[PDB]
Amino acid sequence: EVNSFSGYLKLTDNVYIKNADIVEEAKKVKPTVVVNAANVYLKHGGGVAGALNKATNNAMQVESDDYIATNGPLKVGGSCVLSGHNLAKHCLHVVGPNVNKGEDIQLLKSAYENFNQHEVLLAPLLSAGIFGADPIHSLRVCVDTVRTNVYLAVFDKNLYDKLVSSFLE
Ligand SMILES: CNC(=O)c1cccc(-c2cc3c(N[C@H](c4ccc5c(c4)S(=O)(=O)CCC5)C(C)C)ncnc3[nH]2)c1
Repeated sequence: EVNSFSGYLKLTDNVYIKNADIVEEAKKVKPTVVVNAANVYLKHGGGVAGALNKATNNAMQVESDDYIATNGPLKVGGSCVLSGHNLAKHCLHVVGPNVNKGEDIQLLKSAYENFNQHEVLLAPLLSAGIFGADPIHSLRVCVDTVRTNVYLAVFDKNLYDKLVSSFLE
């Protein structure tokens, strides 16, 4: 079966959310697109990006280095489409701003706008965790910006509960 997402909670007509590890979701669903929470040189050194790359046994990193060699780095707020390897048909590498490193939070809207080029996506909550954005704010930007069908996997039950309670106020 195609894009067989299970156990999500529908927030809006096109945004769904689950307490889950995006890696485990990608292995089980094999979505058309999985979003990586990338940086501009596509160096998948830790967190979500490191986990997705490890699940490909480093194939994603080798492919990413080849892309950067030919094309140069991405911009903050930008994206590129590469192979999804064993995780998906395609991986959409999206660079959200890292506000812990001084990048402008306004670029989070630009980052989510990249999702609109794909009908269905499995994605993490952009710029959350160690990128330093307020995760409640990131969910609001996602809801207001994404118009295609997005399935958010958030790997922390405490944060999941806080996000759902915020959405339902
Ligand atoms: C097999 N699994 C692993 O090897 C593994 C190991 C180690 C980690 C994971 C893993 C983490 C994680 C996740 N974290 C969220 C999150 C969202 C966005 C960003 C980050 C973190 S960041 O990496 O800190 C910076 C980039 C933006 C947290 C809860 C807010 N959300 C979904 N799926 C996840 N998976 C799997």
